[PDB]
Order: sequence, then C-alpha cells, then structure tokens
Amino acid sequence: VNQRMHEQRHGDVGNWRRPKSQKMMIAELAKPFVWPKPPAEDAREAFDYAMWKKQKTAQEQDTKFQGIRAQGEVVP
Amino acid sequence: GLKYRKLRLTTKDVNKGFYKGNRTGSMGTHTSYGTYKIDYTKVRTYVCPDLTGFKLTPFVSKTIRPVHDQFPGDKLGPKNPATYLARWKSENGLD
Amino acid sequence: FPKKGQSKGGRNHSGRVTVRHRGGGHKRRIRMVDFERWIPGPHTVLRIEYDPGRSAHIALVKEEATGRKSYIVAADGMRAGDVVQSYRSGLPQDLLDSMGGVVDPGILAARTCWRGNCLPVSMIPVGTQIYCVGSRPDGKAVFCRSAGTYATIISKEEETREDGTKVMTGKFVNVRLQSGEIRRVSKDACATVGIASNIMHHYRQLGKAGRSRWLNIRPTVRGLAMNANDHPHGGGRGKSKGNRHPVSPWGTPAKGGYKTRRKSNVNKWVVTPRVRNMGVRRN
Amino acid sequence: GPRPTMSGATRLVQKRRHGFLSRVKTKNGQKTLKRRLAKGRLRLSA
RNA sequence: CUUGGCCGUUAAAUGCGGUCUUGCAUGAAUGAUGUAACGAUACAACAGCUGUCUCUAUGAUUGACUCAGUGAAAUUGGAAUAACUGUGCAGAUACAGUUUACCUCUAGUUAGACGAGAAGACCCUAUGCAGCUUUACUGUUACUAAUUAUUGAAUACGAUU
RNA sequence: GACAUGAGUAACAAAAAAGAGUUUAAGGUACCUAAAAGGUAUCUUAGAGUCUCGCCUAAAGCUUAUGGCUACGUCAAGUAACGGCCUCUAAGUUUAUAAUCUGAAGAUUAUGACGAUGAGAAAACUUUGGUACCAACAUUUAAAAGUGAAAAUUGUGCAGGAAGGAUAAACCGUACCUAGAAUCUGAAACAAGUAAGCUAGUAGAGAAUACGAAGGCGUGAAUGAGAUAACAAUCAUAAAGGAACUCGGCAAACUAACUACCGUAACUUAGGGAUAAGGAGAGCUCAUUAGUCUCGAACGAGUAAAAAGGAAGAAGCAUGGAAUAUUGUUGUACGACUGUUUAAUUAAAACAAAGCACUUUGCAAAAAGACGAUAAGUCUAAGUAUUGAGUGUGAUUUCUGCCCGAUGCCGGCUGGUUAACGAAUUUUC
RNA sequence: UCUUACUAUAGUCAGGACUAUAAAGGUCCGAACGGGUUAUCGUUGCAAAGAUAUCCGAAGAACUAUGGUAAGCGAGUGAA
RNA sequence: AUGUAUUAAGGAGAGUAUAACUUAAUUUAUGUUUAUGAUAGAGGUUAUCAACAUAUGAACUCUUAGAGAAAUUACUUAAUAAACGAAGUGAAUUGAAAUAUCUUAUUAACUUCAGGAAAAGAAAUCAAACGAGAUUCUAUGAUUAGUGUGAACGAAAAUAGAGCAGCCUAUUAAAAUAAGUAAAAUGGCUUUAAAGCUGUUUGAAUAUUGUGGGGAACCUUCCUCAAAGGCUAAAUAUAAUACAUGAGUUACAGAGAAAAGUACCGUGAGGGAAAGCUUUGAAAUAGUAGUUUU
Ligand SMILES: [K+]
Ligand SMILES: [K+]
Ligand SMILES: [K+]
Ligand SMILES: [K+]
Ligand SMILES: [K+]
Ligand SMILES: [K+]
Ligand SMILES: [K+]
Ligand SMILES: [K+]
Ligand SMILES: [K+]
Ligand SMILES: [K+]
Ligand SMILES: [K+]
Ligand SMILES: [K+]
Ligand SMILES: [K+]
Ligand SMILES: [K+]
Ligand SMILES: [K+]
Ligand SMILES: [K+]
Ligand SMILES: [K+]
Ligand SMILES: [Mg+2]
Ligand SMILES: [Mg+2]
Ligand SMILES: [Mg+2]
Ligand SMILES: [Mg+2]
Ligand SMILES: [Mg+2]
Ligand SMILES: [Mg+2]
Ligand SMILES: [Mg+2]
Ligand SMILES: [Mg+2]
Ligand SMILES: [Mg+2]
Ligand SMILES: [Mg+2]
Ligand SMILES: [Mg+2]
Ligand SMILES: [Mg+2]
Ligand SMILES: [Mg+2]
Ligand SMILES: [Mg+2]
Ligand SMILES: [Mg+2]
Ligand SMILES: [Mg+2]
Ligand SMILES: [Mg+2]
Ligand SMILES: [Mg+2]
Ligand SMILES: [Mg+2]
Ligand SMILES: [Mg+2]
Ligand SMILES: [Mg+2]
Ligand SMILES: [Mg+2]
Ligand SMILES: [Mg+2]
Ligand SMILES: [Mg+2]
Ligand SMILES: [Mg+2]
Ligand SMILES: [Mg+2]
Ligand SMILES: [Mg+2]
Ligand SMILES: [Mg+2]
Ligand SMILES: [Mg+2]
Ligand SMILES: [Mg+2]
Ligand SMILES: [Mg+2]
Ligand SMILES: [Mg+2]
Ligand SMILES: [Mg+2]
Ligand SMILES: [Mg+2]
Ligand SMILES: [Mg+2]
Ligand SMILES: [Mg+2]
Ligand SMILES: [Mg+2]
Ligand SMILES: [Mg+2]
Ligand SMILES: [Mg+2]
Ligand SMILES: [Mg+2]
Ligand SMILES: [Mg+2]
Ligand SMILES: [Mg+2]
Ligand SMILES: [Mg+2]
Ligand SMILES: [Mg+2]
Ligand SMILES: [Mg+2]
Ligand SMILES: [Mg+2]
Ligand SMILES: [Mg+2]
Ligand SMILES: [Mg+2]
Ligand SMILES: [Mg+2]
Ligand SMILES: [Mg+2]
Ligand SMILES: [Mg+2]
Ligand SMILES: [Mg+2]
Ligand SMILES: [Mg+2]
Repeated sequence: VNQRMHEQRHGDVGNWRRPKSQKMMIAELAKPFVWPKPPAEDAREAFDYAMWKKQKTAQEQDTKFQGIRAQGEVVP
Repeated sequence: GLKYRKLRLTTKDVNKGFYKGNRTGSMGTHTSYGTYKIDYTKVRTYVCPDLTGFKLTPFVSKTIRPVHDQFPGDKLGPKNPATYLARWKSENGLD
Repeated sequence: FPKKGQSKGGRNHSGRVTVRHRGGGHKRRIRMVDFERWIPGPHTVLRIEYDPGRSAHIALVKEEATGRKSYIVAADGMRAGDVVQSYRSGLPQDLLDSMGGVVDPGILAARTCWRGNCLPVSMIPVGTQIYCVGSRPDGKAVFCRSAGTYATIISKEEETREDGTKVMTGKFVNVRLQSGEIRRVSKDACATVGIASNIMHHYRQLGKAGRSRWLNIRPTVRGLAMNANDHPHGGGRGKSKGNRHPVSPWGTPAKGGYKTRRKSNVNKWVVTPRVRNMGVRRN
Repeated sequence: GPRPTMSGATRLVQKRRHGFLSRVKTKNGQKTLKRRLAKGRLRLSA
C-alpha cells in the first residue's frame, strides 16, 4: 500500500486531509510476459508529442519561476 | 509535535500495536498460535461468462439515434407488474 | 500469592495516600497462614520458614492422614520433625476411651497441652502460656500472634464437681493479653500452647536508612519542619514549637493521654483495663 | 518560562487521553463533543 | 557595652586557636557535652607553587577593520542638537549675557543627554486584594452530652424527703 | 494598516580547513561567420565528480526506534534471516451484569470484558513446589584454546524475590531523516535534548588517553576574499621576587597515573586514619635461563616465542620520553555518616536518616489512624501490643537535673451548675 | 506526554582496588550514566537556563524506558 | 433588525463528469402548457436549446450491535445534536460608599426527565354586602399597598389587548368524590404575622336542614368556595428554512466568518484570523528635475 501526501481541501486553502491510499499487487506469473519498449521521441507523432512537449516546457518553466519566487528571489 | 500530530493517525505513522484494515473483508479466523485459517466459504469468486462469439460491444453506432421508450396512459410504464405478467403469458407461459 | 499494586504505596481504591510513609519496598509474597486449625489429627512440622510480612516465624506442617500442607505461626522452640495436633474439632475416640469418661481435666492436659497444640482455652489449665488466642467460638486467632508475644489464662468460669474436679459452668474464661489487659474470651475460643517464635525481634537494629526503605517505609517529615499551611506545628522563624500542644496533621492530640477509642464503643469483655503509664519515664 | 513538555511524546497517549472514544464513553466527554459540535469544529477529538 | 582580660600566632591581629569569668540575652531529647570517621559546608595557619601582584611584555586563533553578497533590533514629539557664569518646578545644547567654532564623514571612547529597558526598587495612600496567625468579631463542622421516635419489660439499690 | 529612523549598521566566529583540476543540462553575453546554424571563450542558475589536505571516530559512521508539513512503485504463511494482527494475563480501566450504598450526578464489592512496558508450540525445512523456582549476585557448562551471548547447573546474602493461558497460508507495517551539515523536541535551517544494536586496528587493566581503516563531513552564498590597529574572548611563554594581589590564593600554577616496591604519625567507636606523610623504580641494547613453546638430532640451538633477569651497558638537556588522573599538612565551628532540597540567583549549618523516647490501638463483626457532597466501603492488613498510627529528638561515649502553680490532656462525687423535658404558675383578645 | 510520589512490566552500571566471602559493603579510585561545587564567557545569548574548564555521586535511599493512578470549595504530591 | 408563513434530530469521513453528488456519484417514466407560453429547423458530449406538476432506480463509511486508539475490526435489512420546558440542587462578583441580616437572586451553572413545544388549567379562586367567573402571554394598575434599621426589594383586585372551550359519556378511555389527609407544636423555606411548601413528634369533621377551607395576627357572624382523584386545543419559548420591509451595513462596515469555526495557536478544554471587485488614488515616505539659498 502506497500512502498519499497530506494536502489541503482546495490546494492552498481549506482544511487538511489525506486522500485514499493506493494498493499495488505483484503477481508471480506461471508464464513470462515482456512489455514492448516505449517508442522513440521521434516516433510519437501519433500522440502529437511535438505540441505536448512545448506545453510541458512552458509548465516546467512556470513552476520553476514560481519556485524562485518561493525562495524570495527574482530572475535578474 | 505541532501540526502533523493533528492529522488523522494512520498505520504508516505508528507501530506499537496499531492496526487498521482497509475493509478487504474477513476470509477466515485467527488461531491462538498467531496464524490464520482461511474459510473458503467467505472467500469470493468472480463469475465471468465465456465471451467467445459475443458480438455486442460497449458502444452503439451514432447513426442510430437515442430514443427513450414510451408507455402512453400508464404512469408506471416500465415498472408495471401487469405489463410484465401480461407479456409473460404471451411469450413464455411454461416458466 | 504476590503482594503488589498501589496498596503497597499506602493508597486506597481512590488512589490517594491513606497510609503515609509507605512504598518502594522489596517485592514480597503473602503466606496463607492457618489461624483456625479445624482439621484434626497429627501434623508433622516440615520446616520453620521466614515470613517477610510477619515478625514471628511460620511452620510448614503436613497432615499425616491426607498429606496436605499448611502454614501456622511457629512457637518458640518448635523445630522440624515436631508433631503438632489441633483438638479444636473435638477429641478423638482413643483419648476419650483411655479416660473412659466424658472428660478429665488433669488427664487431658497431660496428653494435649503440648507446645504447638491448638486447644479450646477451656481445656488449657490456668497459668499456661498461649500465643494464638481467639475471641469468638468459631473465630480465628487474633491476639498475641506477634513475635515473642503470649497470653496467660487467669481464671475460668467453673465449679467443683464434689470430687475435686472442676467443671466449666460459664461461657467465658479470663486471659491476660500481651498488653497486660485481663479481658473475657469465649470458652470455645482457640489457643496454641507456647510462645510466638523470634523472641529477639524487637532487639534488632537496621543500622542504616536504606534498610527501612527495603521494608516499604518512607521518610517521616516532622511537623516543625513544615509551614503553617501544612501542619499545626509549622511556621515561625528558626526552631519553634509555636506554643501549640502536640497534635497530628489533622488536630488529633499526639500526647497527654488522649484516647482514640470511640467512646460509645465500650469494651464489654474487659475485666481489668490496661495500666496507663501517664507519660512517666520507664527507664 | 515555557518548557519542552512534548519531548518524547507518543501518539498512543494522544489517542488514549484526547481520543474520540475517551469522550463518547464518558459523561463529561459527551459535553466536549456537543460543545465542539455546536461551535462547528471539524476536529472533535485528537 | 567590646577590638572583654591574659596567652600563642603576624615586623604590625577588630581575625584564628587556648584559657578565665558578671552569661545585656548559655543550658540539658525546640536535647547538653567530648572524640574517631565523614564534608565541592564555613573560618584560620604553614610548606610548596605560580603573571594574583611589583609591572607588564611578546606570540597564536576568532572577532573588531576594508572590499563583495545578504540583511535585523531596542529606540525616536519635532530639531539648524557648542563652552562658561547666571537664571529658573530649585542640576540648561535650546532662556540671559559673553566667549568660541569653515562644511561633512571614519575608527575609538562612554562624561552628559536627570541615557534606554524593566511600572524593576523603597515609602505612603485606597473605608482595594490575597495568604497566614490568634484568648479579634460573627459562623459552620469533626467531636461530646441529653432526649421524642424506631422501643416492650422485670428486679434491686441510692437519692431527695 | 502602511511607511520612516537606528542602518546598509549589528549579524551570517561549535576553534574541523580548505586547495587546484574536470564535467552535465538550460539560459545570458562576446567573437568567428553573415546560408540559417554551429563553433570557441566566458558568466548566471541547478547539479555531479577526480587528486591533495584536514575534522569526527564507543561519532559528526552504519543498522533501526519514539517521532515526522521530508517523499509516495516501500513487494514476506513461519524459522534460519519479522514485528503487528491473534491467544494469555500485570498495573489499571469499565454508560457491561448482579447486589449494595447514595440530594441527582454517582460510589462500592463480586464477576465479566478490555487492557503490554511481559508470556506465546514446531522449523533448512516446520504446521509437582528445593522432587522447586527463573528476582539480584557469584560460579560452572556447546570439548583444540580464548572471548562474547543464550539457556541451564550449583551456591551465596537477606531486602526472601509476577500473573495467566497453555504447547497451503488473509489483513497491516517495510520509503527516507537519526541530529557537525537540509527531515525528530526546543516558536526556527537553534553550539541544547532523545531509545536499541553494531561501532577496523595499534596500545593498554579498561568503553581511560593518543593516533584513525572504512564511512561521513569540512552547512541551502545561512557567506566569500583581504588586513592582522586598539580592545575583547580563548590560549602559550617569561628575567628577578614569590600572595607584596585581594573582602578572600578568585583564577592560574605546582602536584598527579602505574608497581603485587619501601615506609607511614597523633588519635580511634579497634573497623580505621592510610593510596596518610615521605621515598624508590620506569624507555632502548645486552650477559644470564628451571620449566613452558619452537627447531634439529638425552643433548644441541633459538626471543623471526611468551616471560624472567642483574650494582651490565649506550645515547641525549631530559628515558612516569607525547596524551590522559589538579598540591600536601594543621587547628576549629556546624552537621555523626551515604543521601535529599527552592526545574531556571541561595546544595547549606536546612530536610531526611539509623538510634532514642513519649502518646495511642484488644481486633465480637469499625483495632486505631486516613479517605468517603456521605455513606456503604477501601488502605491499614489476609497485620494483632516485639502490630499499626501519631509526636519530638536525631548514630555512638559520658549524661539528661528542679517545678503539676498557669495551659492542655487523663481520671474521679448518686456533688454544684444544668438546655431540652418538666411539678407548681400566669396572661391577651 | 512536563514535573513530585507511588505502581506494574523491563532495562543499564568499562576497568581496577580494599574488605570475612567466588558471591554478604547506602566500601574505595575512576569512564559511560546521573548530578550541577567554583570561575569565566554569554545577557536584543547558539540557548526565554547555553558553552568551556573545574568539581560531586557512580551496587544504590541508584539511574533509565514504556504504560497506569492521584490535582484545583475541602488541597493533589511533597527526605518539606 | 423586526415581522409573517412553514417545519420539528444534527454533523463528519472518503469518493466522484469541478454548476450537476454517493462506486448507478448527469436514473427511468407520466400529464399539462409551450410565445396568445411561463413568471414546422440545427443540436445525445459540437450533449443536457423546457418549464410546471406527479411518480421513480441508486444513495458508500463513522457518530450508531459488540469490541477498540471514531470513519477499523467483526457483523448486520443494529440507527435521533444543540437551543427551548419542568422539578431538584444552588453560588459569587456587586450594592449598602466598610460589613454580618439584606441585596446581587427562586439569578448563572449543574443533574434528572420529557415533547415538538413543554408547563399550567375549568376555583376548597378572588371580591365586599355590588359582583366577577379556568390556564397562558403583553401593558397599565405600581419607583403603589406593604416589608426592611438602611440600601433596596415589591404584590393582588381591576382594566386593555392576544387567544377563547369546556368537561368526567373527560373524543380515548381516568373517581364508587378521596385520613396519617386537613391541622397543630417544633426546626426551616416562602412571605407582611395570613395563605402556600416541608423534616420531626402528634392528629379532625361529613354539605346551605350551615359539614369543611378561605376572606393577611386572632375570635365571632355572614359571604364565598368544595382539598386530600383526574382530562383538555389555541395565544407562549427555542431552533431551522422561505419570503416581506429598511432616513439598516457596503469590505478595519455588516457576523467571528463576502471561500470560517477554516488557516493558525495550545498536551488539552479552549482561543481564533487575514482575505471582495475591472473603478478612484489622499497623506506619510523614497529617488530625481526646475527655480532659489547654502
Ligand atoms: K556616555
Ligand atoms: K561585521
Ligand atoms: K573516548
Ligand atoms: K506475518
Ligand atoms: K447518587
Ligand atoms: K550533537
Ligand atoms: K583555585
Ligand atoms: K535535582
Ligand atoms: K532537629
Ligand atoms: K509545673
Ligand atoms: K496541671
Ligand atoms: K494538679
Ligand atoms: K568515585
Ligand atoms: K455602611
Ligand atoms: K411605602
Ligand atoms: K375537584
Ligand atoms: K500618493
Ligand atoms: Mg513511519
Ligand atoms: Mg514511526
Ligand atoms: Mg494488543
Ligand atoms: Mg509512620
Ligand atoms: Mg522516625
Ligand atoms: Mg523526620
Ligand atoms: Mg521551612
Ligand atoms: Mg494552623
Ligand atoms: Mg529563636
Ligand atoms: Mg511552569
Ligand atoms: Mg517523558
Ligand atoms: Mg527540652
Ligand atoms: Mg558589506
Ligand atoms: Mg545652571
Ligand atoms: Mg532659541
Ligand atoms: Mg565601549
Ligand atoms: Mg533636553
Ligand atoms: Mg553606528
Ligand atoms: Mg562596527
Ligand atoms: Mg553558453
Ligand atoms: Mg483478554
Ligand atoms: Mg508487548
Ligand atoms: Mg528543528
Ligand atoms: Mg542542532
Ligand atoms: Mg550524518
Ligand atoms: Mg568549504
Ligand atoms: Mg615570572
Ligand atoms: Mg624563574
Ligand atoms: Mg595581604
Ligand atoms: Mg593591599
Ligand atoms: Mg651525558
Ligand atoms: Mg551532613
Ligand atoms: Mg554528602
Ligand atoms: Mg536554583
Ligand atoms: Mg546553585
Ligand atoms: Mg543520641
Ligand atoms: Mg477503623
Ligand atoms: Mg542537635
Ligand atoms: Mg419548654
Ligand atoms: Mg560508593
Ligand atoms: Mg556583554
Ligand atoms: Mg566519596
Ligand atoms: Mg458499526
Ligand atoms: Mg459501538
Ligand atoms: Mg404585573
Ligand atoms: Mg372532595
Ligand atoms: Mg399541613
Ligand atoms: Mg386562619
Ligand atoms: Mg401559615
Ligand atoms: Mg389550608
Ligand atoms: Mg380579615
Ligand atoms: Mg469583517
Ligand atoms: Mg470603499
């Protein structure tokens, strides 16, 4: 069972609580099973990985810019 | 402790004999030696039917539009016990 | 059985100290001593043991008839191998037949008034020393059970039978207790012949404070050492008694002869009351 | 001054001394709940 | 009273130790008195030892100081905030008179700003409090005594007469 | 509530400590080049690593707890190589039942239930009471020796040392942090505080002292680089003198540990004082060797064996060589003594104490004492006058004198007084 | 959940020395541990009780852990 | 804030189409009117382009079987907050310029029991020589009578209004008309000394053909009522919800809460925030510019 971090009801506001835990089960198969390997970044165009990657960098840089403001700093 | 102490206590926070289940159900009884005897009359099975040749899928073509049923004059249209009994005589009278 | 719990510290069922200066002693076990001795027949003393919750010693006896073992307050001089017997449940058929009569006071005392034998006080002759004297006809021993203590039979309510043989006429007999009080006791009350063992108990010396702590005794703080709020004797600059007559923490006179026995509770069994020293020095 | 009185504090004593069942099962504990419930508290115990 | 008299200790003794007594105001389980042992108790002396001192000096590290980075606090009526003598709610940067001083900082220093802080400390006041004491006033209890009721009798003796 | 002043000041100093290379990602500048790009160098932010040096080291290391505002892919039938849940019970708890007590609330006793800080079969495969017991202390025991546990054996001392039950694999925990370098408590990234096991080696009696193998660290710029004034802190040394300082030898210095070494006073409760005091010795090389051990063949040889060993010898200013153990003696007061106390200004002469003494307690239903809006009832105590309680004194030697008037307590008159009660009386309308 | 006392279940005390004991001592020297004698520093402190040195106890009236009980008309606990 | 109407057990945890609420978290049907409503198309996720009325599937865990460290275990078609009501118990601050009686005060608070309300209630009541005619709520009567040294406390008759209801054959099932009772002494409560309540010890009578209670010490006559047995709606109290009104508030106001009993503080009981919008931009304060002085 994997627990979940305690959080507030509405993010930065609300009472403190804890979501329901997660349960994982590992079964010992009688017959082996091997997963396929993930496609290369150049072969994910069926999922629009190009557009998705741009939006991801914008979000990673936005949380990174907010983490600098949380330290009481600003980008010169 | 200041604030984490005021959170709901969980089994991953203490170990001095604190046990709290996940509502998985009772599958047997405890012994006096510290073991567990599984009562297979309480264990549950999953009745899954053979899906070989089954043609129905969880989706219906959108060309066929969604139209609700109509039972004019009857307030208990779909739940009418008389409609279920009267229709029973027509189709299957034996059982 | 073990002697544990908060009662060892001087607490009652409420959890508050009702007996001061108690707690922290050594772990102990209570011994189930037989203070009634109803079962008849000979009993072989197996060994004299030491009892921590008692000043006198106890004797592990064994009933030769059934083999059951029991504890009894050992007498002064009682050693392993001695055969004690209790004639409280009646005399055996052999002893009665040997006399051939209902009873003979002289013959009986010669065959039953032996050290460690438990008899009704009526059967014990006058002037004999006893150390397990009871009060009621069917009660346990209550007097002179401490180390070195004993009681003497002063008189017996009897009359001459025209043949020089006295016979009990009343229902009680007088006995002088360890405190010097000559009171009245039941005719059928039990008594053990002899003296309680460990006569040199009161001559012991502990030598150090730590030994008293092992005996479950905690320090005793004087009243003069306290403040005016914790004791009628507290207060004052320096050593001062405050011109206050000695009393307890709750106002009970600690000296002068004040008796704590309830007045309405009059002792109807006393023939001669105790002698009051009245504060005069003994030695 | 204040003292570090919560040093070595175990969460087993919190449940025993300030827990929910220490109150529903006592006359004076039912008041605390009813009092805290009338005020609108979410944390009725511990 | 008093640094009591004498003796010993110091070159020098209001101390310390011994001793004598008239002890303002020692004293026998609010114990009296004398030793062994014990003491981070208190006092005094000796030997040794030393920068404790005569009398300080040099050396070491970290701060102090400068540059770069980050960045407080108590405090503050407002200030263009010198010296003297005088004056005055009686101790003047601020009034009177005279004198002196180009403008502005840095490191030191703490004489003053009756410096700051703490209603800290003392005394007094209140028909303000608290705790404690007692032969304060007024009360309640433990406890003691008598007695109706629960509860009916017999005999003897003594006392009033 | 906002914004000033102090002030761009103090502070970022646990006496561990840093130095020089290298490299990854993203981004900012300069040049190359103007086909965009790319390349070279540099800077910023977030990291990683190599060589050297140092600090901790019975920790500032590793493995785990209590705990957690650190983060959620942490995986078990059981043993070796695991806890919980579950069974049993202790101290206790109980709006459970019955009885009893009680202004209500409630309390008491019994039984039941619950309650670990304890007890729970088997496994490298598994499912009666000394004929005793498993508190402390000591001893012995898995046969090559030694050491550390486990369990057991034997014995000692008094302070006399639990309870109960038995005897084909569910559910829950498993991540990280352990306080000198990012996590627990101290308001916090605090020089404080917190449990268990392990915790290289040399050297030792040792967990003392010194060094330190591995490991970790030498903080999130919460800092870094210079300079080395006064003054402060923490230290080091010192001519001659040696308490002349000062309320006072405060602080500092001297001394110090070790040996089966020598020697040791007054006084004493005969135990002590006493490790008194005061002296001697110490490392390195070596002659010498009864046995043990080794080697060769009784004997011979050997310290590339442990030890023993002497008035032997060498070198230096010095061989308790560095570090670790802070003087000795004497006269008094007070308190016998070991202990205890105002957490966080008084550790003491105060408290306690063994001892001593006095008062109280006869247990026949309540021993007294204490507790109980107040009782039943509980502790005392499964005790009995050598018991329990209260009061003062405070080991021991030598002693503890006079006064019962006052005060308190105790005993006592068919006494005096004497409320209620009450013989005999009396009044308003 | 601090602290005082009691209670139940448990745990800890290197090494050495003296004494009648192999083990019988509120014995001795001294770590861990527990105390807090003296001095300095600190005092808007690292710390609303700390640091360094020095000193005391260290088989006991010892120390420590997890639970439990007793406190607010009357006073719980108190080597006071 | 008040008024009016309706109603008569409240919260939490976790989860989910983030207007949609319970693992079915946007169920399935009926009737009517649909722009002269109500108050001749497109659109099923590019959704819910329809309101009213009447039915309907589902609706988890804890509070809440027993246990336990609430949201767990183990079982099972186990289940009810606060405020208000009545009785019992019952203070102190305070005032009297101290302070004891007194006042504060039949108060606060606590305990028990009970319902949507409860309690009370159809005269052993008041009046005064005339008469009224149960209870409850509001006002006057009334800083009155009166008590008390004082300080202060403080009725009733009656009147007005809100409601109006009487009965025992109680519109829900009750009496053979009430004896250890009325009453007395004594110890208290209440209070004006009466009446009423009460522990202890004692202890009556039988109806207007004048028996019993009361009419404020008490006796007497007269008047009035008929205890020791009972039932009864409404006006009233509290809470929730909806609506109406406003010389009520408009963000340090209103409420503690315009996202709140949340965040946060405390071991705990408990304490308890800040925070609106797209408009306007005052002072203080800071760095500069112009003129001017130094
Ligand atoms: K100055
Ligand atoms: K600085
Ligand atoms: K060490
Ligand atoms: K398991
Ligand atoms: K009660
Ligand atoms: K540390
Ligand atoms: K010194
Ligand atoms: K202490
Ligand atoms: K004394
Ligand atoms: K006298
Ligand atoms: K006298
Ligand atoms: K006399
Ligand atoms: K020592
Ligand atoms: K007055
Ligand atoms: K008046
Ligand atoms: K009636
Ligand atoms: K402005
Ligand atoms: Mg954890
Ligand atoms: Mg944990
Ligand atoms: Mg358990
Ligand atoms: Mg005592
Ligand atoms: Mg004593
Ligand atoms: Mg004492
Ligand atoms: Mg005192
Ligand atoms: Mg007193
Ligand atoms: Mg005096
Ligand atoms: Mg405090
Ligand atoms: Mg603790
Ligand atoms: Mg005396
Ligand atoms: Mg700077
Ligand atoms: Mg002047
Ligand atoms: Mg001027
Ligand atoms: Mg200065
Ligand atoms: Mg001025
Ligand atoms: Mg400055
Ligand atoms: Mg400076
Ligand atoms: Mg670049
Ligand atoms: Mg059990
Ligand atoms: Mg356990
Ligand atoms: Mg912290
Ligand atoms: Mg720290
Ligand atoms: Mg570390
Ligand atoms: Mg560094
Ligand atoms: Mg010198
Ligand atoms: Mg010299
Ligand atoms: Mg001098
Ligand atoms: Mg001088
Ligand atoms: Mg030489
Ligand atoms: Mg002493
Ligand atoms: Mg001492
Ligand atoms: Mg102190
Ligand atoms: Mg001190
Ligand atoms: Mg003595
Ligand atoms: Mg008694
Ligand atoms: Mg004395
Ligand atoms: Mg009379
Ligand atoms: Mg010792
Ligand atoms: Mg300073
Ligand atoms: Mg010592
Ligand atoms: Mg349930
Ligand atoms: Mg339940
Ligand atoms: Mg009125
Ligand atoms: Mg009637
Ligand atoms: Mg009456
Ligand atoms: Mg009358
Ligand atoms: Mg009356
Ligand atoms: Mg009447
Ligand atoms: Mg009248
Ligand atoms: Mg507001
Ligand atoms: Mg506005």
